[PDB]
Amino acid sequence: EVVIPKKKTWDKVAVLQALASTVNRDTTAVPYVFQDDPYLMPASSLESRSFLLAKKSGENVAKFIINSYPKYFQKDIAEPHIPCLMPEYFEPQIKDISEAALKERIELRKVKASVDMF
Amino acid sequence: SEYAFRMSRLSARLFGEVTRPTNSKSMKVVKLFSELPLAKKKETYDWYPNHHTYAELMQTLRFLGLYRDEHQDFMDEQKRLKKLRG
Amino acid sequence: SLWDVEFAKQLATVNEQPLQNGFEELIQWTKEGKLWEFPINNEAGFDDDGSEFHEHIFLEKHLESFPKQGPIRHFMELVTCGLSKNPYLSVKQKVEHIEWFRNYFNEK
Amino acid sequence: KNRAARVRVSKGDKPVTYEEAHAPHYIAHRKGWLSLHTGNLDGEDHAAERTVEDVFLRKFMWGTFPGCLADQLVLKRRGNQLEICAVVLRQLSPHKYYFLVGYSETLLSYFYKCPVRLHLQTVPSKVVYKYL
Amino acid sequence: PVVTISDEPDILYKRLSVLVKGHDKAVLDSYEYFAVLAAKELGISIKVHEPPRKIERFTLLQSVHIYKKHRVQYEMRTLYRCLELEHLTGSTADVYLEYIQRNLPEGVAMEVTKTQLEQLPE
Amino acid sequence: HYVDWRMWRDVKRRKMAYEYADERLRINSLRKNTILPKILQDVADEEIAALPRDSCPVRIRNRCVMTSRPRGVKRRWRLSRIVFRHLADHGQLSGIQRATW
Amino acid sequence: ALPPRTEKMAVDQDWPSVYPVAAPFKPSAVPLPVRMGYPVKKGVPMAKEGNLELLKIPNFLHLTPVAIKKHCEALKDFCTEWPAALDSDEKCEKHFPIEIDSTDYVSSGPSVRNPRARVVVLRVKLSSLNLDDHAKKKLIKLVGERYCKTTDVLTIKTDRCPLRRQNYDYAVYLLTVLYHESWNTEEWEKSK
RNA sequence: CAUGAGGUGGCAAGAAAUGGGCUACAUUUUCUACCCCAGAAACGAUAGCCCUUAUGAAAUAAGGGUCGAAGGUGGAUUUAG
Repeated sequence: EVVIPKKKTWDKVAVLQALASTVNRDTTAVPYVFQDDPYLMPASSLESRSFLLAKKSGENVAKFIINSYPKYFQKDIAEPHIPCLMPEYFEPQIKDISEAALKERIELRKVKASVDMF
Repeated sequence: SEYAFRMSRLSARLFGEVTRPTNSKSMKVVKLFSELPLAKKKETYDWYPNHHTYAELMQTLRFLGLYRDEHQDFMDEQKRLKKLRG
Repeated sequence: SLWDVEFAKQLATVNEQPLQNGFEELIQWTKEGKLWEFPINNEAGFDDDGSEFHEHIFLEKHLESFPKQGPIRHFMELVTCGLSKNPYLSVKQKVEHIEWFRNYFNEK
Repeated sequence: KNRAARVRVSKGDKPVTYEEAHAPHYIAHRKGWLSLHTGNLDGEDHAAERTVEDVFLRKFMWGTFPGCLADQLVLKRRGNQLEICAVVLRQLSPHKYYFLVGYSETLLSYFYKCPVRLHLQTVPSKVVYKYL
Repeated sequence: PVVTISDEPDILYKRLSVLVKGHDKAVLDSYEYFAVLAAKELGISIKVHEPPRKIERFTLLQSVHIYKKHRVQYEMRTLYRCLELEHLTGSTADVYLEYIQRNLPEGVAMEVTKTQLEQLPE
Repeated sequence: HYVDWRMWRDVKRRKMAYEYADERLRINSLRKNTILPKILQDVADEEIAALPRDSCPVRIRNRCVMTSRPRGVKRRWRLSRIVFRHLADHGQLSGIQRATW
Repeated sequence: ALPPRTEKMAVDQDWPSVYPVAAPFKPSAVPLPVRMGYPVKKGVPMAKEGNLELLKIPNFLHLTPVAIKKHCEALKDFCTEWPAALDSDEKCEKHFPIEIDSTDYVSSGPSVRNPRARVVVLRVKLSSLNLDDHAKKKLIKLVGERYCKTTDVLTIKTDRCPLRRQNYDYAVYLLTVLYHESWNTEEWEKSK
C-alpha cells in the first residue's frame, strides 16, 4: 500500500511572507527604502521626507520622459509580456469624429478634448 | 530483406518520418522543413543592435542634460573652434 | 464602472505603505510581474493556443488528401514530415505554409 | 612590450587603485571580474547581447553620474535582478544622488525590461592602493 | 501561512539531480555546504559528486596589424558540482528548489535540475 | 547613427533577408527535391532568379557587434579580436582567464 | 558622515534581521573589518570601507547557519512525506514502472527561453511491463536502435514538439501505440 | 556637385623569379587483411580532362573515373632540436 499524499498548492507569495516572518523588523536598522550609506543617511524626519520626495520626483521624471519618447522602449525582451513595464500612450490615436474616439479620450481623461469633439 | 524493409516502413509510419522509400536528395527537403532556415535564426536577425534607440536616446537625453557625453562635448568645442577660424 | 475602479485606486493608495524590506521589494515585484514566476519551468506563458500534440505532427486534416499515388502527394508527405519535425514553428505557420503550397500548386 | 591594461610608472606621484593597478595577467589570480553574468559559461546563447548591454550600462553610468564614480562599476546579473553597484564619491548633494538613483533605476528598468537595483556606496576620496 | 491542500496525489520525483556549474570552486562548495545543511535539516538524503571541469581555450592575435607569431591565449574555467538527490516529494521539491534557485549566486552559477518523476503506465 | 555605411548595409541585409526568408526556403526545397518535372522546376528557377539579390543569405557577413570589422570576429560574443582583448583585459567580462597551462 | 552601525551594533543580534536578501557587501552594514587583496611589500591587505573586490565577491553573508535553521523552521510547513516505497530500486520499480525524463535549464537574464529544455525521454522496463512474448519480439524488431542487451530498458526520445507537456504526451502515446502495434498480429509474420 | 551615397557588371593572368609548407624520388618501400608473428609486388600529382555529389541565386570543396608527368635523396649556403 502506497500512502501517496495530495500536493498542497500555493501562490508565488506565501514563501516570501514566511520569509518576512523569519525576518521580523531590525531594531537597529533603518527602513529599507533609504540606502545603507552613512553619508546617504537621513538624520531627521524632514531630511527623510526630502529624500523620499526626491526619489518620487526622479520616478515621475523618467515616467514623463519615457511617455514623451515611447519609441525608444518598444523593444520588449522580457518574457512574459509586462504591460506595466510597457510605456503608456496618452495621445488620442483615433482622429476621425467617432464614438470610439470619444471612449478613447474619456479613457485618456482629456476633458477639453472630449468636450470639443462631443 | 523484404521483411526488414517493411519493418523499416512500419517504424517510419509509426514514428512519423517518411514512409515510402525516398533518397537523400529529398531527405534534404525533409530536413530543410525540419529546421528553421539560417535567415530565421534569432541570432542572425538580432546579431546587430539596432543602434537607433541607443544613439538617438542618448542624443535626446544629453540634450535634456541628464546625460554628459565627453566625446560629444569634445567635438562640440573642437567644431566651435573650427567655425571660429576655418 | 468609474466609481468602483476609482474606489479600487483609492483603497490601493490608502493601503499603500513603505517598502521597508527587500523581501517586500520582491513581493511587490512578483505582484506587478517584474520578477519571474517562480519556480521556473522554462515555459512561462508560451501556450500555443492549446495545440496539444496532434496539431503539430499529425497534418492529415490540413493535408486534405489529393490522389495519394501522385508525386504531389508524395511531396506533401515530405513537407508534412518536415513540419512534424519542426519544433520552432507553430501549427498556424505550419498550416499557412501548407496552404501556400496548395495555392501555388493550384496556380500551376 | 605589453600595454594592455597596465598603468605605467611616471616617477612616483600617480594615485591608482587596485583595479587599474593590477595587470590583465592577474585577471582572476588577483583581481576578479567586474561583471558577473552567466552568459560566458559553456552552455548559454545570449552572451553577445549580455556584453553589449554591459558596455551600454557602463558608459551610461559614467555619463549620467558625472565626475562622481570613483572607479569602475560592479555589474552583477542574477536571474532577472540586474544589480548596479557603485562606489560614488561624497561631493554632490544627497537629494541629487537620490534623484539620479531613481532616474537610473527606472530608466534601466524600462530599457532592459528587468528589475534593476542601484546599490550605492559613498566614499570621501578616491582610494589609493599605491603611487606610480 | 496558507497551505491549500487541494486535490490530487503526488507527482513523485525520485532523483532530482542538481548540476551547479560555474567559474569559482569556492562559490560551488559554499553553495554545496549551504544546500547540504538545508537538506540535512529538511530530512532529505542529499549526495555530492564532482564531475571534472572543462576548460574552453582559444587563441587571438596580440597586435593590431602584423605579428601572428605573438598571440594571446584565453580560457574559460567551467567547473561542475553534481548534487544528486533522491527520495523527495513533489511539494517538497517545489519548496526546496524554490529556495535553492532564489538564493542561487550571481553569474558564477547555472543549475540544471534533472527531475525523474515516476508515474504509472497507461 | 551607425558605425559605418557597411554595417548599415549589413543590417539592411539582415532585416530584408529575414522578411524575404520564407519563400526562398519553400522554393529552395523545390530546388533540392527530386520529385517534380524539370520545366516545373525551371519556372521556379526564373522566379528565384527574380527574387532580389540582397535577401539571399550568402551576402550575410558576421561583422562585429561593436565596431565594423569583417574578418577576425568570434561568434560567441560577436566581438572582434582586439575589442574582445580590450574588454577581457580590463576584466569587464567574466570567466575569461589568460590561458597558462 | 556619521559614526557607522558597524560599531553601533553589539553582540547577540539577529543577522537574518540584518540581511534578509542577497545584497552586495555594504561594509558599513557589515560588522567585520574584511581585508581584501594582494598587499604591497611592506603593507597589509587593503581595508574594508571601499573595496570594489569585496563588492565583486558573491557575498554569502545573508545565509548563515542560524538563518538556514530559522528560515526552514518557517519552510517546514510546505512539505508532505513519502510512503513506504522503500529505498530498494526494484521495489520502487515494481510499485511505479515507467521513468520519464523532463528537465529545465535555468538561465539568468531577460528571457527564460531555453528551447532544448523541452527535451523529454521515457525509459521503461519489459520485466515490469510483464505482458510481451512474441509482442516483445515484435517490439524489439520495431525499436531496434534502442534497447541495449545488458539492461532491459527501453528509451524513447522526443524533441519534436515545442511544449514539455505535449512532449510527455508524445512519450506516453508512443508507449501505448508501440504496445498496441506489437500486440497487433500481422499477416506476414510467419514468412520471417 | 564630391574626394561623399546608391545600383549593375568586371578586377585575383603568367616570357619569369623568390620565401614557407605538403607530397615524393621507394626495400625500414608499396597494396590488402590485421591494426604490427601473413600474402603479394619489386616507384610518384592533394597536378590536367570527364562524370557525380555538397553548399550556394549563380562552382570552391568532396568522391569516383581518367591519366601514368618531371623525378634517381639535391652543390655553395642554411634551419631546428
